[PDB]
Amino acid sequence: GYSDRVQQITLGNSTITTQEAANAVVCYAEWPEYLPDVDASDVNKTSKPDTSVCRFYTLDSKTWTTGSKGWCWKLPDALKDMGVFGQNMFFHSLGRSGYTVHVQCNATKFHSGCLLVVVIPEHQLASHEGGNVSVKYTFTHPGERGIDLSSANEVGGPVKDVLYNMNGTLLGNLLIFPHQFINLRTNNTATIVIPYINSVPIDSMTRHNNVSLMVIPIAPLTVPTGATPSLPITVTIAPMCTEFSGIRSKSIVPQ
Amino acid sequence: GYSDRVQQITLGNSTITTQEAANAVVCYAEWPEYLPDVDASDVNKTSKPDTSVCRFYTLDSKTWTTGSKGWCWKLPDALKDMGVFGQNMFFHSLGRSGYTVHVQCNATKFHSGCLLVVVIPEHQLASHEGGNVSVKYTFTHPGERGIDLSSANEVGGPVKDVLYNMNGTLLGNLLIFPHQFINLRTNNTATIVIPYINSVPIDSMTRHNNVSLMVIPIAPLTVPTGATPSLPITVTIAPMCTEFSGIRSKSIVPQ
Amino acid sequence: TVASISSGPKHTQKVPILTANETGATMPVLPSDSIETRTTYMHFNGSETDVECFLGRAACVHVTEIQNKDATGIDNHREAKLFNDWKINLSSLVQLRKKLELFTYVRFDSEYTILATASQPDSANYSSNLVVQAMYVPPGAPNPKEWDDYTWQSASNPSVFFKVGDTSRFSLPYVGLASAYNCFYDGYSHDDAETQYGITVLNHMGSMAFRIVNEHDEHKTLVKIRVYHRAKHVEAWIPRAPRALPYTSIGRTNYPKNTEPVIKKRKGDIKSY
Amino acid sequence: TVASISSGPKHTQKVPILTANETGATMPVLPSDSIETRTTYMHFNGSETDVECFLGR
Amino acid sequence: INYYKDAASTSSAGQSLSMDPSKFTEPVKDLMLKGAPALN
Amino acid sequence: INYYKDAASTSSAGQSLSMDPSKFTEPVKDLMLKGAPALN
Amino acid sequence: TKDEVNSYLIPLNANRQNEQVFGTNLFIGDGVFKTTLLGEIVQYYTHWSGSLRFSLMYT
Amino acid sequence: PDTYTSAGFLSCWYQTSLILPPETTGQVYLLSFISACPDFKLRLMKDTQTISQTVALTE
Repeated sequence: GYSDRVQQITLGNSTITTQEAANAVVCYAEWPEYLPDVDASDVNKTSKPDTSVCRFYTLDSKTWTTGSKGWCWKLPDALKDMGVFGQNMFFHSLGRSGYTVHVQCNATKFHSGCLLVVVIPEHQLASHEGGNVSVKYTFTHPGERGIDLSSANEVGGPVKDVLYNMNGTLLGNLLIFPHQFINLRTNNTATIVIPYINSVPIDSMTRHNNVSLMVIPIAPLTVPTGATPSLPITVTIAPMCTEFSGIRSKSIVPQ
Repeated sequence: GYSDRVQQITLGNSTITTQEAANAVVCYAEWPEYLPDVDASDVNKTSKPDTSVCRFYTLDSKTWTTGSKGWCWKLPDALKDMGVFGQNMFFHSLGRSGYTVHVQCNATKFHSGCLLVVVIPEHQLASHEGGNVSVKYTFTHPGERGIDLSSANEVGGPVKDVLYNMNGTLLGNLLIFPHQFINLRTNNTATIVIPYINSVPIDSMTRHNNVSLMVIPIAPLTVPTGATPSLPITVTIAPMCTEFSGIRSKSIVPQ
Repeated sequence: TVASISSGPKHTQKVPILTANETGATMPVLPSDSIETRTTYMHFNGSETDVECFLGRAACVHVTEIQNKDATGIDNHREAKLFNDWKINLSSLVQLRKKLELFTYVRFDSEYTILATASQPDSANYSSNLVVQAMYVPPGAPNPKEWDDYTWQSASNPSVFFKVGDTSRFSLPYVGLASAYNCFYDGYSHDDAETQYGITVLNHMGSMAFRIVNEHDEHKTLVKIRVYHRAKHVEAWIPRAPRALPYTSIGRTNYPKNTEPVIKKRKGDIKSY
Repeated sequence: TVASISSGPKHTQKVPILTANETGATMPVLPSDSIETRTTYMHFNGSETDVECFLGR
Repeated sequence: INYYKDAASTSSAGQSLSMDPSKFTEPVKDLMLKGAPALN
Repeated sequence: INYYKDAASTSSAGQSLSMDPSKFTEPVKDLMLKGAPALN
Repeated sequence: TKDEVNSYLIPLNANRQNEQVFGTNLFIGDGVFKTTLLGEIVQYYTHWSGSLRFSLMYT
Repeated sequence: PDTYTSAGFLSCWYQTSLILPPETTGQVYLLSFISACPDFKLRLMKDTQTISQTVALTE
């Protein structure tokens, strides 16, 4: 009586149940694991807070309306302030982590709409100015708020044009990245497990984000007659196999 | 060529060397160890940050002068703000820890003076008011500053009379507690290893301090002629075998 | 190898063509799941689509130019194109760039070919024979200031001398600092509020300085340098969506404003053929 | 080859970090004598620092 | 025959002949069998 | 393959792979053990 | 202001408490490090990795 | 020196304080050394900014 459909994920002191899942994706078919010695470089023993950092943090909720263009969060940024995960983050020189991402959106059998939930490794954004204008730090570190693709261009911020993925590629091809759809008629959640993907064994958690999670409405939300025209979307994310190394004074970052 | 005299303690990412030690005391002849299952009650898996919390924090320095009466720090309070030790502390419901305490005071072969360095398990202080006046919270949670026994009585604070240990017992008998002397002529540091001592397996780190460390001048400081009449005393302390459990929202404590 | 097996009529309870794309999978459906097929063999291996093959041919990565002329009274050799440097890149001419950015991290050895041809746009009695010197200048080395500085001694820095009209060829190991070169980097060099975004040393491949060794003849001679780059021993990770809009800058993802629709509009209906 | 071995807390009478430089020696002290380390391998031979290589171009 | 000492100096590599699209086409956590229902 | 008769004409030598810093880092007459006191 | 034997000497003051003796960044190819043998050799190469040993002898 | 690639800082402070014996006075100095651990790797040789010249030397 197991269905692909019902699932339970327990991680730390927190549990999620979905009764309307559509399997789960594990990026590149690899599950998060700690850093092996053969791959290690820094000689420091690392710190593995385990259950105090590897639990589920639910970010603040978004509201899908007929005019929504899509939202974008960066990792580990989105979690920069969650509990002890965040403290560890500002206090060590280097850290490394994988995540379980669970995006939630329920409706009824009269609604229609379909969101794309995708994880993009190394999502370098484009400046809407063109040329070689850079995208300032603050703009690519929105924190739990994430970036709202239907917000206005700002100065020093990225471009927010959806048919171009914020980088000069077409929305249609985002499907080459680990992703899952939430089609109100099928699905009510999306779950993706992200292994740590980098060109170095461990890195800085503040100067470099290693994935952007993106939720994009593709088939517009259509509510039943005289229904309220909107649904909330909630994102809950859990660091998994986290390791921190090179402890010290506590980083100070712009803004 | 090993002497009782020279020592090195490396704990985490921090190391201490003393070239003029007088052995080291291990309270009640027991070395800190984690909490065994047979002794466990709370069902929660605990978090053991290891090297990020088990390193040496050096508190701010004191100044021994001919008029000094002695100083008193409480644990884990004194460390409530040190790095990730402190964060963990405010963020979990329960925690447990042992410590290595290293008290430092060097002079020259012309100085004289002798400090008592003692650890008192469950040091319940007395109100200087008498009767059944209580000692308010803030007063018994001085933080890294500790309590200065030569400061004035304050209201809601403890009594600071040294011949009575702040509790109705005589200074002379403090020697029944694990302790070590720093006699300028012999010694320049004192080191005590404290195992976790409580009547419960794990407790709250904020509502209850489980040891007071006390440094008390007993033979007054006497400097050579026309020397400056004072010496600094420094206290460095390292949590060891720390475990935190029952993570959540982050305690808010008076003042 | 069979490309298709033989398959006949089906009337089952087992439907391989109905799936749920919401899952993120592309189910491996074949012609034989939905029509009746006959056996056929592949006759093919997919040899020429190997990434080593795809990135393994020489591509022009840079065209520069230097001239041989009397430096007498020139206050700025660099500025007179008496000599010229180039900080190696693979993202300035777009053909090879789009190919590499199909991947996120890439690791390979480089084989460089350098073709140099001379031009004599104004009245010369003859064509002189010039020798070019190409010096590889790693970050931290003294940089040439004049076309005949002590720098050109290049006692510790690899340099090649070849003749204009000829070609020079040598191969450099993978010089990246990390395990792969980042084709993309969503980071900064530090948490500065104004530091540059995206451009990184993670990509840095050295830099190269060119000059003519010859002193000047009576006429002037323009020498134009073309650097070709061939990846050998290629390793590529994490495929990405291909580049759709035009490029504007080395190292940023930025596209031009008021660009044109990249999807061709139908001449007719959705229903049109 | 290991570049660093794993090493944990120390509370000894044996202090490798105190020396007397007046002797003229450079005592071979390592990260693992004064912090807690994890194993890591060298992955490197020192090929390009051979004097034949240094004077050989 | 390599005429040169260093590995970078050798010619192009030879075909992976590796080929396994499943990390890209089927990264699902619970295995899907073609023919069985997608969602049970 | 050497094509030439004289030894000077051969290519570069090959890595010492000798490496022993102790003549430079520890030329002391009585051996010093790390961890033991420097001066006894 | 001119090279002197004195720039090898880090001074110490009697009776100061809590205060700072010296500070430097660790760009081994520049600044204080640059003229040392280590600094001087590092400069013949482009990349370095590894641990450094910094010792202080008291006089 | 490069940012992305930067290595940190090194500082030194009084832990307690220097104390001179009687009949003694003034500043005392520390000598400081640097050498590389056996850990160390250097690669990709290049030319040093530490030496240059304007005309060839002669005897």
